[PDB]
Amino acid sequence: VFSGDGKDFYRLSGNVLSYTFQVKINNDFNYEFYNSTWSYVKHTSTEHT
Amino acid sequence: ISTIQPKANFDAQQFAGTWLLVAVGSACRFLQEQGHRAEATTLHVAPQGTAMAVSTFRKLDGICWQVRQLYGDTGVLGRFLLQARDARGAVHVVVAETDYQSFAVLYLERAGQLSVKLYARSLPVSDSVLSGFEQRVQEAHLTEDQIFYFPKYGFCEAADQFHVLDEV
Repeated sequence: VFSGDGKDFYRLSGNVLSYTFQVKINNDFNYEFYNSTWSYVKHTSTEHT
Repeated sequence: ISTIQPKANFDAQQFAGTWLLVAVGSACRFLQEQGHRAEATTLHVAPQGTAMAVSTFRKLDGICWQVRQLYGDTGVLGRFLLQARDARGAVHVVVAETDYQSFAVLYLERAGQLSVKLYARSLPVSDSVLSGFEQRVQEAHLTEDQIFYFPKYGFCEAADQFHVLDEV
């Protein structure tokens, strides 16, 4: 067989029913992101004369 | 076996700098059986005498490399011996057809076998130059199928220290 990948000829045994040289590449990506931020202020005063 | 004439009044002070490899004419079984996954390749040249001072730049498996060499001259202008730096011994080396503006053709020989190389000084090459090089391949007594054509892209220069061979 001539492999269309790695670009070479190869020999096969009578033990293998089929050696194919198809290519498939299947990719799945998941990227998930969070960010959060807070700020707070309180003040009081109580006064006399 | 017979020897071609070198470039008459050649000058390494004027033939200098980069030369991008287009192709190589050789009978060698390595390029017939191993030759797949070939590498982007270029010559680089400077004056030091009648002898050329030289580097080859090349990628190896995606890492860039440099082959430093001195083309020690035969006593004939444009003919050199490759300084026999390893147990393979000498290589006879020649510059045979060129214009320093656009193209160079070199002959290289060892163990009675001729081989030839085509370079252009920039990315493109003229079909007239390529046709002339095939006549130099046929003058090396090789077929156009013994021409192997190298990567027309991804060339390298200025590799790091541990990727220069220091062969001299």
